Amino acid sequence: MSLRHLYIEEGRTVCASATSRNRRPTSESDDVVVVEGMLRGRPETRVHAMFDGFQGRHSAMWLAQNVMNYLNDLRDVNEEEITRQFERMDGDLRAANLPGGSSALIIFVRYEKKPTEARVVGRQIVPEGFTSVAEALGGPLMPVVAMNFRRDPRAAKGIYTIHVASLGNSRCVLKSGRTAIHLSTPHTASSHKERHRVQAAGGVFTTVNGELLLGGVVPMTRAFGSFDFKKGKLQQDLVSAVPDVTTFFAYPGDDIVAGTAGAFAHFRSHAAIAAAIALYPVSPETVLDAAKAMVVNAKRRKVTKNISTFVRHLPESRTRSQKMLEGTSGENGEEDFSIDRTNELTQA
Amino acid sequence: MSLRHLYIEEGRTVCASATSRNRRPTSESSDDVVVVEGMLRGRPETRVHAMFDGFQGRHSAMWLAQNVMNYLNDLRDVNEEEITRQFERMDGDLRAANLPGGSSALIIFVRYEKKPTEARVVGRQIVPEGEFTSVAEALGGPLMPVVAMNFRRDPRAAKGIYTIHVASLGNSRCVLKSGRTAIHLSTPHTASSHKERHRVQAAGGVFTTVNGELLLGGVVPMTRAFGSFDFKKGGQGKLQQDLVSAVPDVTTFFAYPGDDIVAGTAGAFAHHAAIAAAIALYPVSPETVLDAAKAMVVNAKRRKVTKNISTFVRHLPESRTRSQKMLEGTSGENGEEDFSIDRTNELTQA
Amino acid sequence: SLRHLYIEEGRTVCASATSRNRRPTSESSDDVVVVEGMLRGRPETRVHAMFDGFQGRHSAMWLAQNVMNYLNDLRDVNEEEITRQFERMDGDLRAANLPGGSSALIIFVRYEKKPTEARVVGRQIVPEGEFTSVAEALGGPLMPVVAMNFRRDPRAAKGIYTIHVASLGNSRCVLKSGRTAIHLSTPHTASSHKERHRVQAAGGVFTTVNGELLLGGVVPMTRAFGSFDFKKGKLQQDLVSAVPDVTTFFAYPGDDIVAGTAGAFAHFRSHAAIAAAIALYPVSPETVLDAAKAMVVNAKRRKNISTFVRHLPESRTRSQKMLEGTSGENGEEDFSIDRTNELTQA
Amino acid sequence: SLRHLYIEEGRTVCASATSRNRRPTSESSDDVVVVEGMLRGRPETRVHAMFDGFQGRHSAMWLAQNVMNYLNDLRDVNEEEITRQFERMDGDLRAANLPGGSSALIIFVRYEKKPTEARVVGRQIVPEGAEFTSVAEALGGPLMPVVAMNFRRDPRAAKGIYTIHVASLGNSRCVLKSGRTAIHLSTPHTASSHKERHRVQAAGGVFTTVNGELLLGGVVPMTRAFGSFDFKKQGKLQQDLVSAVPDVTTFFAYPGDDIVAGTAGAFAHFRSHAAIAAAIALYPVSPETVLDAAKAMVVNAKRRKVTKNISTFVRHLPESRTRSQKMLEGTSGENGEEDFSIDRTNELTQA
Repeated sequence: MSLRHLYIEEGRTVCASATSRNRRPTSESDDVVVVEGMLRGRPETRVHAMFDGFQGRHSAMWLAQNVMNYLNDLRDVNEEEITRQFERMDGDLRAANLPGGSSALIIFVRYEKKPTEARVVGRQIVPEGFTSVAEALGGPLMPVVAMNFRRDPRAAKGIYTIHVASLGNSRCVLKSGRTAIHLSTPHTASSHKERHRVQAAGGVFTTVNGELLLGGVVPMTRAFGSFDFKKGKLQQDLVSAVPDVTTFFAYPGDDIVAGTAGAFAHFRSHAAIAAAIALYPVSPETVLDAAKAMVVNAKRRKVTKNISTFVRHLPESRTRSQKMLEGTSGENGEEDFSIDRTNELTQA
Repeated sequence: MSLRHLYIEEGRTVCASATSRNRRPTSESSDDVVVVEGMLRGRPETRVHAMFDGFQGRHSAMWLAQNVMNYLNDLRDVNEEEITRQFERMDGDLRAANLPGGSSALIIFVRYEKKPTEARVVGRQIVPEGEFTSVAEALGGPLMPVVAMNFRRDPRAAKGIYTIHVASLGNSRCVLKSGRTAIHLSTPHTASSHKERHRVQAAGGVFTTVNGELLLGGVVPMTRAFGSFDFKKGGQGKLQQDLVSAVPDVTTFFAYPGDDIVAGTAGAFAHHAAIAAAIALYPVSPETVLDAAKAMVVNAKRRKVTKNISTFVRHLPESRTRSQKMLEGTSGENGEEDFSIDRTNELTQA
Repeated sequence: SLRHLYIEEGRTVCASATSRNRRPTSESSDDVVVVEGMLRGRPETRVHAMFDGFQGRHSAMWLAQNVMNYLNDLRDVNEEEITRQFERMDGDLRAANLPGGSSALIIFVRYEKKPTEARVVGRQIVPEGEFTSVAEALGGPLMPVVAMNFRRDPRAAKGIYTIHVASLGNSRCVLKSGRTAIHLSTPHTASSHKERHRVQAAGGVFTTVNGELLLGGVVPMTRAFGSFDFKKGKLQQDLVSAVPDVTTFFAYPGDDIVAGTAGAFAHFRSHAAIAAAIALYPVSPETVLDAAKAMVVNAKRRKNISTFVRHLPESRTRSQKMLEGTSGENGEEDFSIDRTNELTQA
Repeated sequence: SLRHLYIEEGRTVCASATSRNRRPTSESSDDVVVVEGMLRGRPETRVHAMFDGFQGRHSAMWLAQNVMNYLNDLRDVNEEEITRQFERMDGDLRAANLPGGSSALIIFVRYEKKPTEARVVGRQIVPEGAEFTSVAEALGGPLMPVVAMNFRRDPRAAKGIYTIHVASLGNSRCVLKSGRTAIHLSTPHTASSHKERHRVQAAGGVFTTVNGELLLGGVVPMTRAFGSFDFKKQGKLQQDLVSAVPDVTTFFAYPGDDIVAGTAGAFAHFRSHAAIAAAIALYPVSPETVLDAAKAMVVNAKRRKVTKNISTFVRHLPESRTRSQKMLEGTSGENGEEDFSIDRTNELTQA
């Protein structure tokens, strides 16, 4: 419910912006969130990442702790470069020798004052000679349209390109108008594709104390830890660390809402998740309230599996204001710096 | 009274330690700010603690606390001249920002010295090389001889010692608590000093009774401080000498593991044997430091004091530590550090 | 030959006192060598390695001065674990973008004061768990795999030296035993049908270029660090592989290990002639330096040369000694159960 | 001059990387020299040492490779602390059972951007706790007064000064160059020293001529050294005839100044100790002609008659720091260049 204490980490953010590199995380001191990070690369991009770790919170903590040092090595923000760093991160994790176990979600957000066409399916961008996230979950198949933003009115004030890198079950939704849409697909034992990929490589699933586990240990078919299920004695990776990259464009006024599996558990239908996200308000001055709400009523339906939420309202223009607040009742981080108003929240 | 809410800032401290430099001021959000602890690039075994009691506004004070570490990094070494060189620099720039002048300052340099060198000493205070008078003598106390100390032949210095440098400029106080003995670390720059009183008046200054209180120029409740430029060697009255000095009083002292540094704004007092007695009798300890600080604020309010209250307390450990911890909470405004050879704590209440 | 030399002496005495050292030797060219490195916690192990740079030595220098941190992270010194680290070094090489790439040869020598039993074919050990011997791979005859018990075998009385060879490229490693010599590694280039079929099968295409068969008409190796332009970095498959060819052999005291860059073994070119020459070169525990240097001068057979020779001692030790000198640049190690030497062409 | 030299560059980068190092030069033959070293926890403070051994290199060689061990034990760099370590060393050396024989000269050089003040006798810094005499007057020079020097209000070196500590024990010499000026930093421990000859002779020891010149007890070439235990407090010598208590002096130098040192052989043939100062005064106030500077001293001492062995050292106190690192051990004869940050030193030996 209502909050009672807060501090102003503000000064910390001011010095960061000025140096061109920063990474603000928020762990509750199993999941760890990096509310917002900045790459030495592009001053126009902001990374937001989530790490839900199984069996420990050690691998997730490691992940969120070194990620910006790896992403800082991308030479361009695209699928293969993203995927390169991922396998590189997994590799070093195995060298960190920690009790394996962690999913991952990295959201890349870039603002383009003057965007130029690209090939699009609905709101998603097709990069190369493809199936939509929408076609994945139900959703009717559909036609790619050559989209020219140059002459698009809604792109009058620029647009926000979004790269979503997901390995696991953390979810990401784009909210726009009175509609909501998934930006990534869960890598669970639910999906028939993943389930089939695993079993077709010689992987066996088994119900263990109430839920499906790969080899009776991994609660995912795709994740960062569990090297006991990656090659090395297996011939193939049963649990993949290959981040499947997704790209979406967004207009000013839309919002990015993301969270760990916990934040989205207990919804009769995956359709009901979008309907519930498309229902909530979440205005610029209520981003945080929104982030916190998500946790609050996520505990009303009952699951205290870990819970982490994140909200970001996309701005019409830049604000030279700056503000970063941390508060408590679960932990809440608010960041209001130059073209983003964001916040995450996590209960115990 | 009792604490209700508190947040754990451990991540922020873990990161700072890794960077080799940090600041962290406790601010009540009225007139004072506290740099509970900060690191200097280079100085690995040194910590810093500062206190700023704002006069007619929190402006100058907040300015000082915001830049204090920016000047301390330009120290080639922690000296009396080197620190006084920085004071001038700060006071100089404070005027550049021309805010409503007004701020007392109490800065504490503490370094861990495993195997310190010999030094001429007047019971705990260290006499500089190359004309000495001690905080003790000054506060009109029995005057002792300077005696050469050999830490090689001293069992109390077996597990190292902490060297303390204090730069006082104002009425803030710093005491050293060693078992059931307690000692002052500086002289409050007030009209109660016959040394300060002489200086101001000789330079032409005029103290005068205003609203029951005696103020320099009937404005400044101190003979030393940052800002208050109408009495500095500033310009309009083309004063030929600082009536109010920005020249800090720097003193050195050594402590043993187990000792506690006790510090607070002039408001934390309204007793000086009393001050000493009280501190010498308080139950400071590793897992009590925070309480120790809170109690000090409580004790004074209880002692019916209306001025600003800010208290700081650090318990000097025997062995260096490995864990880390930082909490910020409310009942008043508290923040505590638990890193390495450091166990810090501070408090403030409007 | 021999005009001036130092005593990095103390330098090697304390690094030895910490269980971790990594002294390299480079020209003052393109290749660089870690004449000897020690990994933390493996007192009876020693690493030697050399890196041949292709198109600018920036990439090889990286590797030689980073290789140890990586090795210090391997759980056990075996095929899987070693390849494990190659995959990683390759990756961190990318993020530190340098042109070209490098060939690599790493040698791990471990002293077994008390051998046991291992399945071998000649001096080569077959890993516990389809073996193709190096000798057979080079043109030598197929030989039965046979169980060997070092337990009471006299040759192994004073103990044995187990050797792991990680090879990526065309650098060569050989074991000299008396007037005989065998190969511990084998290059994997385009001249290899098998290696060639790997590339083509993955969609890579070789094409002759100015008298030279090049992968994609750019790189000359099929395995090396770098050349990411042909790495999986649409390249959905690695064309140039960083995955090393690892092999194990065992040596008895008295025999020597001899390694060198492609330049060192350039114009003999009869897998057999290279071996004969080495078999024929005399090497006492007092001439390793002469050796290493000789190998470089003998290269004055119309040619970038770098050599490494090491004489495995019968005894447990003698003491500290590390000399560096010039005519060509040389580095010389002498501690515990080790007598090392390295040399390079200016 | 130089025919074959060689870059030890990388070693000094790694060494500077970590906090300490010590680079002795030796060979070509009883003396050893620590061209440069860095006590841990002590930036902008470098060391330079020289060990000239009598009939045997073992006593010198133990010192040159064990001194930085003791030096890192100094709780501060001053007389009391420097003298105490000499004690331990001479003590531990006795247990090494080496063929006694070696003089010593140690130079500590610290730079302070902002010097404060000291009581000074024309360049020499008088220590706190005053009957001060020392170098200049002791070498029979014009008496100069003790002044209260305030570096804070001194024009020269508004960019700092270099504090020099010399721990001399034996017949080696160390001089400070400044412009066209030459100045001694130590007094040799020989029979020529009225004080030394006096101390020894009042202690019971006797000088007597053996094969040419006179030696303490008929064996020692100097009155102070590290070995020669037969003359250290079995006769109940309750007084050290051959002391191992060094003569510690302190001086400051302005940037642009140079420090020059050498074994007794380097300065071997001069009609006077003034002749030496004169000569060294001729030498290039080396901006970076340092290496040749040292070299010349070798050749020249070889130009005058060479008797014992010869070793030289030169350091130039730069106006500014530097990021360029370079170390070159080379052989025209044996020599090594040292260039790093505020440092620029040169080593040299032959025999």
